[PDB]
Amino acid sequence: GLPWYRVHTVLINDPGRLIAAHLMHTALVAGWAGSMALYELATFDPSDPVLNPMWRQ
Amino acid sequence: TLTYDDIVGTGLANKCPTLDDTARGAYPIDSSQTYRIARLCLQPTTFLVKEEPKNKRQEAEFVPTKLVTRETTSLDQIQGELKVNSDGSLTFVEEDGIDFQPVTVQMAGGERIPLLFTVKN
Ligand code: CLA
Ligand code: CLA
Ligand code: CLA
Ligand code: CLA
Ligand code: CLA
Ligand SMILES: CCCCCCCCCCCCCCCC(=O)OC[C@H](COP(=O)(O)OC[C@@H](O)CO)OC(=O)CCCCCCCCCCCCCCC
Ligand SMILES: CCCCCCCS[C@@H]1O[C@H](CO)[C@@H](O)[C@H](O)[C@H]1O
Repeated sequence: GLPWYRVHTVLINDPGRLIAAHLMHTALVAGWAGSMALYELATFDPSDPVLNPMWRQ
Repeated sequence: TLTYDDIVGTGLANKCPTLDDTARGAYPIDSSQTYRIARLCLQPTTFLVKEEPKNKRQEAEFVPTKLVTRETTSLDQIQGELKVNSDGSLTFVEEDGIDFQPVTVQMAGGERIPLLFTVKN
């Protein structure tokens, strides 16, 4: 069988499933962006742009 | 002029009576006579709250807030004596009325500030 480090090679000859895998990847990345923003908003203190700006937090 | 059923649910019941643009006259005070305020109404249109900076060296500002307790804010049906003093100044002395309203406003960022909006005594 395919060794573990080669499992994704089943997509080489399969354009449709490659698009599917790419779509899943894109979904994970956009989901991360959304999650990260929400986590940041849950933690961010907006009360002092002078001495406690975003980059200190 | 207007009845309860004309007014109910509109928001007008939280508003004070207004006067015409033409009402710019003068009401004479006779120092021989005693006076009263038969009705005093107060309708808040803005609630501002002073910012409390960590840097107690900057000049702190009063900032706009968002009202969350709806049209429940006005003081009304307030009465008391209107004394005429020696120097001809008038002194209103609040005696009774709907002279307080609990009010909650919200700062930018969501912090709620309850207050007893009042003119008691
Ligand atoms: C666009 C980027 C990209 C894409 C689409 C691919 C795609 C592919 N790679 Mg290449 N490769 C890349 C970049 C990429 N690679 C980089 C940056 C390196 C150096 C690190 C390599 C080094 C490399 C080697 C040595 C091999 C491949 C192989 C393969 C093929 C099979 C992969 C597989 O089944 O893994 C299966 C993987 C797993 C089951 C688990 C991997 C777990 C990793 C190590 C840790 C977790 C990572 C985490 C989940 C993702 C983090 C995201 C990150 C970008 C921030 C496939 C064509 C194989 C091949 O050529 O087959 C014939 C192969 O031997 N790649
Ligand atoms: C972008 C991510 C991505 C995508 C689109 C694919 C897509 C594909 N994979 Mg690959 N894989 C991935 C990442 C991905 N994989 C990673 C990170 C690993 C190492 C675990 C693998 C290991 C792997 C194997 C062994 C196989 C595939 C296979 C396949 C195919 C069928 C689906 C499958 O069997 O998945 C299996 C993989 C998973 C179900 C991913 C594991 C889920 C991990 C643990 C993340 C858990 C998410 C969770 C919600 C977060 C945890 C939070 C934590 C803080 C508690 C398809 C082409 C199959 C294939 O066709 O072989 C020929 C197959 O046998 N993958
Ligand atoms: C007018 C024709 C056209 C258009 C507009 C595109 C556009 C795109 N292609 Mg390409 N492609 C084309 C022709 C076209 N292609 C042809 C003729 C082939 C040979 C079959 C390919 C082969 C190909 C492959 C193998 C892949 C792409 C991928 C992509 C996407 C990469 C960027 C992305 O995912 O952003 C992020 C997405 C968005 C911001 C959302 C965009 C909104 C979409 C377009 C609306 C979806 C509804 C629509 C009616 C259905 C799909 C339309 C389709 C023509 C793209 C992008 C949407 C990649 C992809 O799909 O990755 C996920 C990919 O793997 N294309
Ligand atoms: C330009 C930006 C970019 C590029 C080129 C890639 C490219 C890739 N991504 Mg994606 N990713 C990105 C941004 C990007 N990512 C962002 C912003 C997020 C949100 C955080 C993700 C989330 C994400 C997930 C969840 C997964 C990928 C995976 C993949 C791989 C899929 C192809 C494959 O089979 O590789 C085969 C694998 C390799 C060639 C190994 C990659 C080696 C990386 C670069 C270093 C890993 C470091 C270390 C060993 C492990 C980390 C420690 C651990 C505790 C997490 C490929 C390397 C999938 C994957 O790796 O499947 C196996 C996968 O599951 N990505
Ligand atoms: C649908 C449209 C769309 C829009 C309007 C946005 C908007 C935004 N995103 Mg989101 N995102 C989207 C889709 C979108 N995204 C998709 C489909 C994914 C999954 C891949 C993501 C994943 C994502 C992540 C992980 C992040 C964002 C972030 C952001 C913000 C900053 C953008 C930035 O810095 O870009 C930077 C973009 C570039 C520098 C473009 C690079 C272009 C390269 C160089 C092109 C190279 C190839 C090209 C073909 C070369 C030829 C060019 C030719 C003209 C000559 C912004 C609010 C950030 C954020 O703030 O999250 C909350 C952030 O971290 N997005
Ligand atoms: C964010 C989500 C994250 C997802 C989690 C991802 C999980 C994937 C983890 C990958 C684990 C890979 C391990 C494969 C391990 C493995 O299968 O090895 C053996 C393997 C042999 O492959 P073959 O081609 O012979 O095929 C046999 C097949 O059955 C394998 O599938 O070779 C490799 O994979 C190359 C990598 C070398 C690695 C060898 C290092 C071992 C040395 C020991 C190091 C410690 C000693 C140090 C002392 C100083
Ligand atoms: C999917 C996004 C929906 C989540 C929206 C959350 C409301 S918005 C949220 O409100 C808080 C209190 O006012 C603020 O402290 C915080 O900065 C703000 O992000």
